[PDB]
Amino acid sequence: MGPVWRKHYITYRINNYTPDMNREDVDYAIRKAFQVWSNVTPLKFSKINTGMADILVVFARGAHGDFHAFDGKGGILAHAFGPGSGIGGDAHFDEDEFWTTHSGGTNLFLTAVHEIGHSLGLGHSSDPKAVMFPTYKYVDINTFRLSADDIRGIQSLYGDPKE
Ligand SMILES: O=C(O)C[C@@H](O)CCc1ccc2c(c1)Cc1ccccc1-2
Ligand SMILES: [Ca+2]
Ligand SMILES: [Zn+2]
Ligand SMILES: [Zn+2]
Repeated sequence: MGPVWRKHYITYRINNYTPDMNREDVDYAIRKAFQVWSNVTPLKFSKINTGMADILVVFARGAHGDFHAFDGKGGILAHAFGPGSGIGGDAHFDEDEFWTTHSGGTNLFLTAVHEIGHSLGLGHSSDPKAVMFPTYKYVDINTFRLSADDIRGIQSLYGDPKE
């Protein structure tokens, strides 16, 4: 067993914004990415704009204070820390990527779903169909669905939604 959030009500806050997409689009990509996970577990996600959140969403480039320096455009697109206190649960996106609403470059929604998986406690999958597969790949955001491995992985940690 590994660390999990010990409550079902989880807050997130967007620390700062990429200049690559307007605010509405960043907010929606992130909201929609939490929604993918909340759809298959008992978890509830809420955005806050003040106070300390459980999960901080940050856009940063190169070294940014966590011993895990980003590496410019390409390579690592983002990273996240599992459930814990302090930096635990936070999701960092490499500001050097070009973030898009679709496939124009690095899709934020898809990348966020993968990172939130990490913030919830999931590690990598060996199933090429899984969002937790280590390698980024675009899929139409209207056609996107967690794979069966993602769902069983997340439910083993938090159970399924209630009656
Ligand atoms: O957190 C990490 O492991 C580092 C990161 O560069 C991997 C980002 C990533 C990894 C995998 C995927 C995506 C993004 C988007 C996607 C859509 C559909 C299926 C898989 C993936
Ligand atoms: Ca990078
Ligand atoms: Zn970081
Ligand atoms: Zn990953």
